[PDB]
Amino acid sequence: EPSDKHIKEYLNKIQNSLSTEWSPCSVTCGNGIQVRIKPGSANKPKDELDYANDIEKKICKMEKCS
Amino acid sequence: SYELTQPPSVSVSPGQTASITCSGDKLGDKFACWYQQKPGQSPVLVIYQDTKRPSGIPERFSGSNSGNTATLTISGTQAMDEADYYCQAWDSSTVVFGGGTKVTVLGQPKAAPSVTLFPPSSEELQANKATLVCLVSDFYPGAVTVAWKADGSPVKVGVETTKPSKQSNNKYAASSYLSLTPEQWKSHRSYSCRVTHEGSTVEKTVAP
Amino acid sequence: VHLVESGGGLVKPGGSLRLSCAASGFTFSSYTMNWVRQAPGKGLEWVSSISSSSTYIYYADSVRGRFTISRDNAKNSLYLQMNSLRAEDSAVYYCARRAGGFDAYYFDYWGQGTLVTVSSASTKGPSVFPLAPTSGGTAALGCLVKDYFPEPVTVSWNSGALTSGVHTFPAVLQSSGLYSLSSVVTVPSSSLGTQTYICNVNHKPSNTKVDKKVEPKS
Repeated sequence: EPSDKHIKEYLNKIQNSLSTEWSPCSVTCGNGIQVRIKPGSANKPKDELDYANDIEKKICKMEKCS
Repeated sequence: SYELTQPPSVSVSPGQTASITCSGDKLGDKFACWYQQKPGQSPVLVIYQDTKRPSGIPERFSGSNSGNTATLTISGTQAMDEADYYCQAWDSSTVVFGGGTKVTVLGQPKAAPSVTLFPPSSEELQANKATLVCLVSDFYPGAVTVAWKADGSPVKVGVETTKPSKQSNNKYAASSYLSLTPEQWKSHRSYSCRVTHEGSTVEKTVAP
Repeated sequence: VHLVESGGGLVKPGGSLRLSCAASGFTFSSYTMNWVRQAPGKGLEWVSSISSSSTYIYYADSVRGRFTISRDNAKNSLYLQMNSLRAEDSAVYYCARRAGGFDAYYFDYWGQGTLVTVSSASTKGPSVFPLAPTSGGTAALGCLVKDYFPEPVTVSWNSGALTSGVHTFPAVLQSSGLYSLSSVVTVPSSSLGTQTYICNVNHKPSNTKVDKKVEPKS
């Protein structure tokens, strides 16, 4: 499972590009995550976005594992 | 976290690696941060989000967070790294700081004190008071004896001396005040501040 | 980025005090801000945080119900209203900016702090006396700042134009219960009877400032 910690790390990596649209996969190999701001949260200021309530998540598999 | 535990003190010699641990239930699931605080100054962030270093922080600082333990490691520990270090994590919106860890660097070079002694000012004398001011700076280690003499004999009543405090340059400063009446000041031929440091002594004298 | 705290001073047990933090050099309105405190010789203790919009406010258990954080995004300023203060609340109070996202938070900038002293003793402003000026090319002169309470006292020289060679010493706590300190400058002996030397002493807790001229010994 893509850990919450790993998802939080990714959200901080893309803290500038995080948006209402699905992001790229967080990993090149293995089970990563795609995140977006929930539609109902799009108007919250950046510093008030909550991990549990405001971020939608979805598993993504990549296989650049050579 | 919700209770972060660091050791009270860590001692190393120059050049070797200092390690400070910070322990907390489920801390591996959190993002540990580290702050350096020198005496008399505000905290400075040295590591954030477990392992990242702010732009202006030297490479010899590194962080890790595994299991339920976060660790700050200073490679090639220099004397300038002497400081209190605090670990920090988030729990439930509550910000938790560790208790702090003082890092001591062992075996630094001795440094003899500079002593400055001022007599009472005429303005103070006119206000029916007199203070002798003895200022001691730039010594290491931070252990001194400050004694006062009047006409070559020990004086102890009326002396107020501070504990040595760390300076900018990692050396120590202290000051000592001898409070007299104008009559006592004028009664003696001389007063002296005698500062003993690592077996050697510096004495300055003032005369009404 | 600058954070400048203000408002520290003496408060009686059970009393109230308001601290301020003026921020500069960044978009204050977009950051969560915090108060952290540190009792003398002890560790850091988080006090309170307030989100940009003031919507999300949290407090340490030690102050919940007595302290009120607030902000005026207008004046790029943060406030801490403290009531029912106790001696345990004596500390340096720091303003700190929160950074990071999604539980990976840290404080990337801190102020210099303002000192709060909770005591039933009474305010006393300082008496400033010149320490008149040798070591070859340089000589030492200073100002004695005697018998004040509470801490702190700050000392400048020639209104900040003289920073080189300045050493303000930590204060001594006398038997009295009052504090004294000394500020010393290493200056060229060539300009003792020519250069003006004025020590600017500020004792905010008693609303007192003194600009004392230090002259060569008569």
